[PDB]
Amino acid sequence: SVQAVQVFGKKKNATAVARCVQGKGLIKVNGKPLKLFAPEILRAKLYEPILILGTDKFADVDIRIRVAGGGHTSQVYAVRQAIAKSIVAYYAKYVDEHSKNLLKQELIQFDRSLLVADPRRCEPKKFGGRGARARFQK
Amino acid sequence: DVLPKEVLAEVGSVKLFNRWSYDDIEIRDISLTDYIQIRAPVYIPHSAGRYAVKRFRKANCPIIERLTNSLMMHGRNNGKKLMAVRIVAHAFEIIHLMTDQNPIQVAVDAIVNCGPREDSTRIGSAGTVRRQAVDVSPLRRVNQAIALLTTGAREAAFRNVKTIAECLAEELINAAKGSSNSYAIKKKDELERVAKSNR
Amino acid sequence: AQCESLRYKLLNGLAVRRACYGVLRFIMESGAKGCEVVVSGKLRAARAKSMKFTDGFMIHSGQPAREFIDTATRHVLLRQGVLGIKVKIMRG
Amino acid sequence: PKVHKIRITLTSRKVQSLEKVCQELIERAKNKDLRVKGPVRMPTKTLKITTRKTPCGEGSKTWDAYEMRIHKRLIDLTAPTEIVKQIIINIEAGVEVEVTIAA
Amino acid sequence: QISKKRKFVADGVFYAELNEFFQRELAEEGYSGVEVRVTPTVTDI
Amino acid sequence: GGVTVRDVDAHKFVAAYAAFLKRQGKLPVPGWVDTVKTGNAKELPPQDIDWWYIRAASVARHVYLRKTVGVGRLRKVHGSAKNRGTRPSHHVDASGSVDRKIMQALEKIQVLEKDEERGGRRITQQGQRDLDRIAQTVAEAD
Amino acid sequence: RRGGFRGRGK
Amino acid sequence: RVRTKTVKKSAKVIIEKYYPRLTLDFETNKRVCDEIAVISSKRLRNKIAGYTTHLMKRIQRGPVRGISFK
Amino acid sequence: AQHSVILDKATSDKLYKDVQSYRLVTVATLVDRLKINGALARKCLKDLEEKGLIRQVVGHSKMKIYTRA
Amino acid sequence: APVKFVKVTRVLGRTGSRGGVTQVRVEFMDDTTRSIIRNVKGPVRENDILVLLESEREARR
RNA sequence: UAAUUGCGAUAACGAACGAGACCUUAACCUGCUAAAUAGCCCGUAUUGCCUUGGCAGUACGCCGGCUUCUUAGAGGGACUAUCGGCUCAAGCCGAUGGAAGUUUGAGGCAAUAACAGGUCUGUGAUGCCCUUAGAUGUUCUGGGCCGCACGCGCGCUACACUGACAGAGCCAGCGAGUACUCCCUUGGCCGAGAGGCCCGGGUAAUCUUGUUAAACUCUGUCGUGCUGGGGAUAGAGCAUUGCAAUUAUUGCUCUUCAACGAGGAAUCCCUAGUAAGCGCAAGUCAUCAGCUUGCGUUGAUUACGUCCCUGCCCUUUGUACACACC
Ligand SMILES: [Mg+2]
Ligand SMILES: [Mg+2]
Ligand SMILES: [Mg+2]
Ligand SMILES: [Mg+2]
Ligand SMILES: [Mg+2]
Ligand SMILES: [Mg+2]
Ligand SMILES: [Mg+2]
Repeated sequence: SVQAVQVFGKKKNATAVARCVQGKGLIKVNGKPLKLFAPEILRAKLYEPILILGTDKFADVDIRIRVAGGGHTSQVYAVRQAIAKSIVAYYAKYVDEHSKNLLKQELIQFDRSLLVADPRRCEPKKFGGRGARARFQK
Repeated sequence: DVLPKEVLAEVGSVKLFNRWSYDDIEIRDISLTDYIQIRAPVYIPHSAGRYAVKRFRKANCPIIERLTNSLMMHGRNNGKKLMAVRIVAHAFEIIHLMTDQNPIQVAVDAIVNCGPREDSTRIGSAGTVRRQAVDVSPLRRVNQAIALLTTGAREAAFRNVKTIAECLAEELINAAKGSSNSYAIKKKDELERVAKSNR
Repeated sequence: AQCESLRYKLLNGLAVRRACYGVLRFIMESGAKGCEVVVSGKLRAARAKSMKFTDGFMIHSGQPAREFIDTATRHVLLRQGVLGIKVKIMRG
Repeated sequence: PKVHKIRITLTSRKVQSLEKVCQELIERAKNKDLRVKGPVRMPTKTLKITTRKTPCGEGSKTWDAYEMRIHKRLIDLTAPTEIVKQIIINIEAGVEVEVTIAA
Repeated sequence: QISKKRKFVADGVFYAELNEFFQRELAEEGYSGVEVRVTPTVTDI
Repeated sequence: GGVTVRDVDAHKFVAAYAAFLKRQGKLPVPGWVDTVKTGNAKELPPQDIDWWYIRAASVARHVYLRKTVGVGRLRKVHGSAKNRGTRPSHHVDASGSVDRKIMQALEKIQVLEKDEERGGRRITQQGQRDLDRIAQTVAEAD
Repeated sequence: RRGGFRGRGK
Repeated sequence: RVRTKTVKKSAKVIIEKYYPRLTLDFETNKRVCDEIAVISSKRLRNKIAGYTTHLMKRIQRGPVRGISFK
Repeated sequence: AQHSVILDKATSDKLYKDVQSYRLVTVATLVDRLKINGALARKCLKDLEEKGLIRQVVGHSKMKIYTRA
Repeated sequence: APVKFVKVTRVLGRTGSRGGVTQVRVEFMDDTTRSIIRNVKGPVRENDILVLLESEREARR
């Protein structure tokens, strides 16, 4: 039937759920186009998974993503992490892996973080983060 | 369509920074390689790396973000990489216009020339100093060179009509050659001179 | 139950050591692997002191101290003052 | 015999008894040929209280935080009103039950 | 008609009241803990 | 091809719709301009003269993106920090009358209507057609 | 100016 | 990574009591231990199986002082 | 220390015969060597940009820099 | 000054009152036979290269 | 080896505490069990653009399907599974599957013997003494605990262009809420502002709440002048809370516009989601946070050492010290 795959990406507190449906080469983010949803200087941090791979490999793929929670850079890190898994899951499931293996190896040699998440959270303590109160005379 | 027309010019060629290339790297000396990492190009400096877990993880790391990190100090400028990345990129744009060479072409020679080769060590002598005048490792040399350039820019731009956008830019071109009128050289010559005296 | 039995032994005239020892013996026949009684206060002197009686195994560290250990404490009034008692028993 | 779409709410402090309560209720209900809806998983309610450990204020200043966890575990059924009376029998201590006809 | 969250403290204080009263009254009779089972319109101790 | 609201940058679009609304030049003003504080947290009035028109237009942009919104929501959306002096800053909301009347006047222009069935104000059929027409007027203007 | 007491010698 | 006596006593007794039916593979030791032992913790179950499979590596290559499997 | 907020012919004449040789022209440069106020310098940037002698490299709301054509 | 380049071949513990100074065995990387002993302030790996202005001075131990 | 943690030699053998073991939590499980106070897809109805099949949207289904996201249970795997370079052994470092192997991270609990340490002002826990009807008991009115030539501590806003001001863009989490009297509060109207009036929802994954917070980003004004940085001090006017606001409880409007250019001898804290910057929730509360306990956004320079100062542990050694180098 219809060709589709579902992926999700996570960050510290930013969740980015993605729907990959066989389409015609259309990319839209959070409703907004790719021109808008990012800070102005970090919009570059969105195009690398596309430019490193080539636009010719996005012939019949459509992606719709909803992201929430966290901060601006958490959201952009969630979407950049979600795109790699969406494309590799669609190619692995629906087409020959001759593309998939070269996509995966070339992308991970450029950056390993596309497939694995970075675990970092905060630690509670009874004086603040890691520093205590001032002491009188040592 | 899906890509901007600006980046479409460079996407056909090999991957590089949009404004400037990473080819034609300096041939000037040795013993400073293997600690400056340029084999993997990066578009924007900003990156959430894992370089602060082991000892020498910072040796394999792009230089540009390290400069951005050292550029932000003195309490107020904590966490503002959005501001820092634009300022550093503009500084490379400013330095590009005074010299046809690549901004990284000038920047690498700037770092490689402003690194001290000797330093004085503190050995206790019951109130006196037995300064042995030890040498400096290359990694500490580049680490301190970055600090000198950043504190020089911050001190110069402090309480001055100039702005940090070109205030940072002017040291890189000044330090590219042996001008001797920069803050980094002011600290550098004093350190070798005191080591020379205290040998 | 032993805590009130010790209470009864202390209200009527009787040596504190003998009453506590009787408690220690009374624990053992039931099948407890260990027991411990702590008595504090003025041991016939102006200065106060404390005594400990212990038998069998003992745990101090883990969270099993909250459930595997049964503990109790009571206050007893005397003609001249107050004496404190603490009893712990571990049941297998 | 008119169906009323019953719903019963549960609350307790401990967690193990409620799970086997629902485990026995679902089997007690399926065999009578009643349309049963699954045991949805309600969020756990965590509550915290902070107070000073020391009772006098002398020495260093240190605090301790007590906490408490609650589970709800809602379940619903479609059946007449009289049938659920004999289906909610044999409950043990601790677990309280509240019935809502939801007519 | 009160919320469950406030109810769970009232029944805990109710259990504490039973324990404290039994310490102050039945200490001679070998008191060792109690347990309360609540049922609609009737309760057991 | 066809374009919509999503196809244009919000910052440049709002300037374009303010220029478009200049040409009609008919929105009632109760004289509140140049005297209101526009917000407790704020301290200076806006320099630009058509701040009332860019603000009324911006209110219509956000109501275009939300399904039901009221004065309280616009009250706290436009709030910011206030310098209370030597105390640390906090978050307080903007002025209420300016934001209430700037969108109360927007009803009679046939841009958005009441939502009394559940509350608030929503966008109307022919009201959206104006922003839709200006979407094509700006999109291919590039 | 001059302090005594505690541990000092010679 | 230093193991206390509790694991040590169990490892010697299991190794000497049941030598031949079990081999150098760790996967087998994990599922074998609980039928022939009463252990209240999964992590300790991993602890005993993990060391016992390392010990059989030295049993296969020569003898160890203090162990005499049947 | 104080600069001039108005531009007279005595300052006008330096511009149209000197701006052909500067590599960079900025607000800092004008307040530095032209001895003019910063607001007047920013005006000097904007009136002179439209006559068609200098080209934009990068534009921003806080600082702007211009070079030769 | 005829500044020369030298490379480190082995590190032998950390000396000094505060561990700032390090003791290494270096190789002249121009005459592979020659080898002397120097002191270094920063972290050192094998095959690292250092720049030496003067070699005649030798350090303790 | 983080450890009296072990390998082993042995006039010692076998045992009991502590560490560990243990418990909660962050991690992870494209399986099993399920889910309209949780979601997704599917089918429709259906607004606008472009017709186009299309795109941005909105509504319905209550056995249309799913659970992939989400939740919560049971058991999985974490044990280094496997592997490299050392060693007979105890043990340490790295890689691949894996998010991880630094004990994955951080906590709770945590030995014998002790201090003339703190508390009779927490307790209807308590000895002795004292006043007990001209009361040290209880209670009502008013004031005080905040009173100011001065030295000291824990903190907040600042000494500006790496800045201020004005418009626009726009991203969280932990929590809290209705009585025998109104508790968080949506929507509508009036009101510069603080506030006032009128319907309505929520004993709460349903409503407040998507808590669309701050930081931050774009476009403009100001231009190094203690100035548009900084807001101490004081006058006038308008409001809510409480029985009662003066030595104003607090808030709002206009005006007044101090000191303060990175701070002497000295001195505190800290190893990755860490320091610092910034805000939010809860507590005490009719109202007031510059306080504490937690929660989240953005997130760094240098080291992965040693016992030099100031301290801790084991052995040998010296003593005229045992209230023990005060
Ligand atoms: Mg904390
Ligand atoms: Mg133990
Ligand atoms: Mg201890
Ligand atoms: Mg009194
Ligand atoms: Mg002033
Ligand atoms: Mg408060
Ligand atoms: Mg002697």
